[PDB]
This record gives sequence, C-alpha cells and structure tokens, in this order.
Amino acid sequence: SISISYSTTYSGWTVADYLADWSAYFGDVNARPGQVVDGSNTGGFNPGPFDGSQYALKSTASDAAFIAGGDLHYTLFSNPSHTLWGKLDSIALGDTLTGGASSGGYALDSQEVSFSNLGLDSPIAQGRDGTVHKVVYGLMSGDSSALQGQIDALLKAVDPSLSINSTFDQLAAAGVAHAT
Amino acid sequence: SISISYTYSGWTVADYLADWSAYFGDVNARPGQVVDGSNTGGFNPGPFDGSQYALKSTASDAAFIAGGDLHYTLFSNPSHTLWGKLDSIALGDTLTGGASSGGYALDSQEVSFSNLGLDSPIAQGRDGTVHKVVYGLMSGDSSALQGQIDALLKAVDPSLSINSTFDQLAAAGVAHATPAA
Ligand code: HEM
Ligand code: HEM
Repeated sequence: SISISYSTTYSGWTVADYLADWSAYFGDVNARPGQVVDGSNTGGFNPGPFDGSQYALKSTASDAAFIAGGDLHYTLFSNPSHTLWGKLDSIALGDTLTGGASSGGYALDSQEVSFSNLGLDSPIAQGRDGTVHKVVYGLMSGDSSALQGQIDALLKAVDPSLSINSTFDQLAAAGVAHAT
Repeated sequence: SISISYTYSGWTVADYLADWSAYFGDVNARPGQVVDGSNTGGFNPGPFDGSQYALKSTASDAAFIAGGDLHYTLFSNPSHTLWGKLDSIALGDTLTGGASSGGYALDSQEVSFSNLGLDSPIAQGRDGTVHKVVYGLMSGDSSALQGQIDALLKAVDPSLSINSTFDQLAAAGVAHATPAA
C-alpha cells in the first residue's frame, strides 16, 4: 500500500493541488514569495556516481527539491542508454537538500509531502519507457505529471474512490496519509 | 600565451591527439593496456559546476580533466550548455583522485594544454567554444580541441603549427618536460 506523509501546512489540499504548487515553485521561487534561493547546491546519486539508494536534485530556480528512494541505477551511455531504472520505493518533495553520502543520505530541510511504500519496479529492459524513468526524469525539470499519474493509480489500488483529487485529510481518514 | 607539457618529444600535436581519441574510442588502440579505472566522472564538487570536470571512458581509461571555472546549465536556457573558464585540458591516462582529496589528477598525465584562455559566456549556448571543446572530448572527438590549439600557438609563432614536433614548441619557450612511469 502506498503510504503518504504530509505537513499540516497542506492538510486541506488535494494531492494534485500540492504537486502543482511544488512544480510551480520548482520553476519559479516567486511562486512562494518570501523565499530566498540559498540552498547549498548538492544532489546526485547516493552513493553514486551512477547508482544508489537515493537520487536527489534541487532546482536552480528555487530551493524546491526532491529525493527518490529505492534501489536505483542509471546507464549513461550503456545500452538502454540514459535510462534510470530499478526499484522506486519513495518520492519525498520539499525545500532544500541537506546531507549526502557522508551523513547517511540526503534529507530535505523542509519535507512537505512524501509518497512511500510505492512498490514501483522498472527493469533495465524497458529502457527509458520504464515508469521509474518517466517519474524521476519528469521531476528533474520540476514536471510532476508522471509522478502524479502514478500516485493516482496507486491510490485507486487502495480504494477505487481515492484519487489525486482527494485532500490529504481525506487520505488520512482513509488510513493512507499521515499528518506531519 | 599557451603552455603545453609533455615520451612525447618527437610528436606533433595532431599526432598525440590522434592516439588519445583512438584509445578513448576503444582500448584496442593501445595494445597491452588493460582497464581497472575506479569508475569516476563528474564535476568537482558538482552537481553541475566545479573547478574540475573529470570523465573516465567506458571502453578504456583514456580520460581528461577540464580545469578552471566550469558550469553546466541542464534545463536552464540555453539548455544543456557547458560553459565557463576553460583554462586547461589535462589529458593523462587514468583520472584518479577526487573532490574530497584536493582535486582531480591523472596518475599518468600525458599532455597538459595548460593556459588556453578559452572563456565562453552562457549567452552563446551550445555554439560556445568551451562547450564544443569539452563535449567533443566527452566522446573522443578532439577536433574542436586541436583547432583552438592551432590558432593559439600561431600567435606566438606564425610558422609554428599543430603539425609541429613537441620539442619545437618547447625549444621556443612554450612547453617543458614531464617524464614517464
Ligand atoms: C546523475 C548523473 C547524470 C549524468 C552525469 C548524466 C549525463 C548525461 C549526458 C552527458 C547526456 C548527454 C549525452 C549526449 O547526448 O552526448 C545525458 C542525456 C540524458 N540523460 Fe543523463 N545524466 C545523469 C542523470 C540522469 C538521470 C537521473 C536521468 C533520468 C531520470 C537522465 C536522463 C537523461 C536523458 C533522457 C537524456 C537524453 C538522451 C538522449 O536524448 O539521447 N540522466 N545525460
Ligand atoms: C553533470 C550531470 C548531468 C546531468 C544530470 C545531465 C542530464 C541531462 C538530461 C536529463 C538531458 C536530456 C534532457 C531532455 O531529455 O530534455 C541531457 C541532455 C544533454 N546533455 Fe546533459 N547531463 C549532465 C552532464 C552533461 C555534460 C557534462 C554535458 C556536456 C559536456 C552534457 C551535455 C548534454 C547535451 C549536449 C544534451 C543534449 C543532446 C541533444 O539534445 O541531442 N550533459 N542531459
């Protein structure tokens, strides 16, 4: 079962509303006026250089960031070239990357929403057509549409009445979300 | 002006760069050689900017260091442009070290093209000169590199070219010697 944690800041928001906000902020700091862009520029694979238990990336337009967690691998120039594949267990979205290999992994300074126990598994054989690829490739430019479709399918698997249009409080009522 | 360093006394610039891109193209090019290279790569300290950009090869270990103030734009317009201060193209064979060591350095530094004065703005994009240099060398193609060296040693000496011996440039006060091991 997908498990979701969300800050109380978004208690009344739909999933699809929050992802639109995070994507807007990724594209433009002025989507959240008041914020300074000063996150120490880190990110990459942990441990890397091309495989890890996490892949993390922060916008350069803002300190919006994401952390993909699982068992991930990237092919570079090897056939299926430029494919991200493996197991995608979770996607955490928020503000500013901290940590890295030497602290036990990347974390977010402000973790806003986190989607976990995802069970996504894409094999190398599907190349860049794989789901894990599409999800994390979208997020690298702040495009949360591939992630959004996947959160939808997984919620409907828990309950065909839950969707990216359910608010986090409703998902919490459903036993799927947990407020933080 | 330019400064090179160099086993490579009789070689021309076009000669050494023909062999390296060959060994970068595959390990077949330098028979005897094997590959154990601890699979590095990246910006120092990165993710997308650094004082060095080291990149090992996949087929062999022929590998280059880019030295200076370098930047990669990713999705920032102009997208997927590497630009910045390209002050040296090291060109050794193995690309050891790291960011958390003191900088990248090849264990067998072969030829350091060392003061190139290449400086490209971001506004130029993929048409910039520092891009076409470093991206060429991403895959072996050292044509763009050689062209900029050709126009650089010609300001010091018009009769001198890239098809000239390595000692010819060192005897004129442009390069010195770095041994073998
Ligand atoms: C983290 C370290 C990474 C490095 C060093 C890297 C490097 C590169 C380079 C150098 C290219 C252009 C190569 C060329 O066309 O000559 C490229 C292309 C590409 N990369 Fe990566 N990449 C990385 C991570 C990723 C990740 C995580 C993804 C996907 C989630 C990704 C997806 C792609 C895609 C889709 C292309 C386009 C290839 C094409 O259009 O032919 N990259 N990458
Ligand atoms: C350092 C980490 C890097 C990452 C994460 C990365 C990632 C990517 C990605 C995701 C794409 C495809 C974007 C898309 O499909 O719309 C791409 C394309 C590209 N990358 Fe990068 N890259 C990296 C390093 C480099 C470097 C060092 C160079 C050049 C020296 C480079 C050159 C290119 C080029 C030229 C393209 C476009 C090729 C084309 O459109 O035909 N990349 N890269």
